[PDB]
Amino acid sequence: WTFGAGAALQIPFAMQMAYRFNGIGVTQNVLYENQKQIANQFNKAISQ
Amino acid sequence: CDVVIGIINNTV
Repeated sequence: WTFGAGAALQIPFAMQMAYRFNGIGVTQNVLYENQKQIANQFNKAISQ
Repeated sequence: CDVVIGIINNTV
């Protein structure tokens, strides 16, 4: 998230979107327990 | 403990 103001942090982006779950204000529980779920939901969004 | 990579035991 240090990007823009900053150079970089090299984060593998499930972690980044975990912190994106929290500035949208939801849990982390959905994430890994919906690993492929959310991933391929997004992938269907990609094809859409 | 389902989609766990976290190794951490000994937890307090």
